Amino acid sequence: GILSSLWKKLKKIIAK
Repeated sequence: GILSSLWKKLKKIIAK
């Protein structure tokens, strides 16, 4: 669960 927020944070860098 909480890890998914961290994952979407690294995804945020990819997503411009």
